[PDB]
Amino acid sequence: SVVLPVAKRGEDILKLIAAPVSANELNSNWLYQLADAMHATMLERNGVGIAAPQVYISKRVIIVASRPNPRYPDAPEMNAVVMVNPEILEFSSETCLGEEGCLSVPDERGQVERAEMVKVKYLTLQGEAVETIFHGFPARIVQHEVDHLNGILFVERI
Amino acid sequence: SVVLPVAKRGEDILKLIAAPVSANELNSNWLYQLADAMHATMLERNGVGIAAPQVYISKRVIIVAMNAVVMVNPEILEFSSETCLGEEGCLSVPDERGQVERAEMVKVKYLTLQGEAVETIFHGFPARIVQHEVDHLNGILFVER
Ligand SMILES: O=C(O)C[C@@H](Cc1ccccc1)[C@H](O)SCc1ccccc1
Ligand SMILES: O=C(O)C[C@@H](Cc1ccccc1)[C@H](O)SCc1ccccc1
Ligand SMILES: [Zn+2]
Ligand SMILES: [Zn+2]
Repeated sequence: SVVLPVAKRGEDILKLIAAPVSANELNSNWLYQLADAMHATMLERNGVGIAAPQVYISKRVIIVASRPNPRYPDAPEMNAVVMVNPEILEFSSETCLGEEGCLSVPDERGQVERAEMVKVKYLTLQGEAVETIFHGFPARIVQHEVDHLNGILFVERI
Repeated sequence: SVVLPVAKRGEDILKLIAAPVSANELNSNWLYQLADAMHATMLERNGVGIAAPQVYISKRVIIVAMNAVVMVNPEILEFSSETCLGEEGCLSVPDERGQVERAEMVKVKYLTLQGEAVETIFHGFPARIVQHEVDHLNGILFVER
């Protein structure tokens, strides 16, 4: 497993709209190795999520994990979910502020208003369609990672 | 092997300075799979070279086709003051063709996929292709020449 270099705020890769993964990439050693290298990168930095743009890959691939911490002690321990072409279908009206950091903004942490719950549809690495509702810290991480795919850093939301 | 979608002129990705490949990535399954997908994409499009930004990867990896050479972190160290005009096309600017003045000889330092430093000189057509692909790593399309 490879740890990849991470783009920092100021780098233009972080401001693009990432390109969808095409059907012929699904269920490929190419997509498995990309997910594996993203996963190894997130763990090396003690992250709970990562988006492909952060490792200079302008593609719609994110990982969402969760672990309990100071700010959310009842946050689940959740192993990496790889989400290909994730789409948030619905944001809850209920909104709560929560502590965020970013691998691309290692200097700063902040309070961000996020939907308490999001309905998300995505493809597995195999190309299987999944629809899940995320709540709480994992909802926040999914919103943060989709923002990365859309060229948005959390500091722009404070 | 995977054929990757190709960025077209107008996409911001083609206008960045691609990031160097890190020592971590050298001799990795990740880097071989990247080179294979780039190679498959080039062949499927009938191309004679490709750069990683063209497949939405902002990394300094190019292929030049002679059997294809993959070059990681290439740098043009030496070139002829003597220029040649050759017809160019681009996978990222479909159905566009133009004469571009290039150095007729280039000496290129690069890493292999295994991560050993190597030097090669290209003349003529492969020299034009190297210069075109290094331009892609620096956010330049051939139309701007
Ligand atoms: O930059 C990233 O995408 C990784 C962030 C994800 C994140 C999103 C929302 C809320 C918190 C984190 C990294 O995990 S930052 C490190 C971190 C870890 C746990 C809690 C807070 C910050
Ligand atoms: O955009 C690319 O990098 C791929 C081009 C490379 C090229 C650079 C300089 C001169 C010619 C080609 C593709 O091979 S374009 C298709 C093509 C093939 C043979 C001759 C001309 C154009
Ligand atoms: Zn982030
Ligand atoms: Zn080109």
